[PDB]
Amino acid sequence: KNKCVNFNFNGLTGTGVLTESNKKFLPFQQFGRDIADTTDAVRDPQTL
Amino acid sequence: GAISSVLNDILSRLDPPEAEVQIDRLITGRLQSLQTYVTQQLIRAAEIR
Amino acid sequence: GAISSVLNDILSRLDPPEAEVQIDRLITGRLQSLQTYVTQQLIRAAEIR
Amino acid sequence: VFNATRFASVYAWNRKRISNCVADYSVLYNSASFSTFKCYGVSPTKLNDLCFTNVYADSFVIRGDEVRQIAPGQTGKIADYNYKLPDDFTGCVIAWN
Amino acid sequence: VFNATRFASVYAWNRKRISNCVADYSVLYNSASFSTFKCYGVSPTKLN
Ligand SMILES: *[C@@H]1O[C@H](CO)[C@@H](O)[C@H](O)[C@H]1NC(C)=O
Ligand SMILES: *[C@@H]1O[C@H](CO)[C@@H](O)[C@H](O)[C@H]1NC(C)=O
Repeated sequence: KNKCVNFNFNGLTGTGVLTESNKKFLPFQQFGRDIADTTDAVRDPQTL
Repeated sequence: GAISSVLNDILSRLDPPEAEVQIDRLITGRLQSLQTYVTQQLIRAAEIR
Repeated sequence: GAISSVLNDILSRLDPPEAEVQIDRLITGRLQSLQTYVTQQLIRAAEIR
Repeated sequence: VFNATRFASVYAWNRKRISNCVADYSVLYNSASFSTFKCYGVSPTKLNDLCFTNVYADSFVIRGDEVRQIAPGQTGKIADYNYKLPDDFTGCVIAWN
Repeated sequence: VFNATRFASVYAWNRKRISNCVADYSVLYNSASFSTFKCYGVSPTKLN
């Protein structure tokens, strides 16, 4: 966390700094998107 | 016109020779997206000036 | 660059996946024509303003 | 799915769901089986790097000369009538003798 | 045209002019004849 990494999370390839988000996702909600529609946040498939 | 907007998605799906065809569509569209912005900004700057 | 400039001609000849390739040639040329028009109109209006 | 003894006919085709498992497609190239393998939508080599959510393999049997007429947008006595593929469909073509 | 007994050689090829008639191309899909059938210029199903 808190470091720039090139990551692939549940078949989603991206590069960014991973930080713990205070937003509350619904159980089905996984991949979040910003105004630009680029991925804002994801959910760890191993330990949710 | 490309399959997907994400570059990391196209690079993860199509062949390197195949991805260059669809990436060519995004860049050309993003150039026109940037050219349209710069063109307006150059024109809006003349309005501000 | 398309086989014809009529949409009804391309849709009635090539496949729907094949027509999108030729329709991409029309719209790209029609966007560049419309963006150039809007570019001039913004510049011509600056002369009028 | 691939190695099954007798597939369902192309007239009535069985839909085999693939979910909650680990799909390694390098096994296809490890031992020689499939004669004709081509992926229109993705890369055969990147199938292991990037993975897919819901995999549905439709098995059937068709005449040999129609392997070239089965593809998105292609036509034929099968594609136009019995079993058709979407024009925007992304997938792979798997065939063997 | 299609089911003619003997075509001309490719050296001197026959030019068959088809006009003033009704062409139903669904017959080609009715009985299997052509081994390789593809249309580069237009769609084969849109021929009718
Ligand atoms: C495995 O996955 C499950 C469910 O996502 C998770 O609860 C568990 O912590 C993961 N790790 C192990 C070793 O089970
Ligand atoms: C199918 O399974 C049999 C029995 O395990 C094996 O002998 C054969 O090599 C397999 N063939 C293919 C195409 O995987």
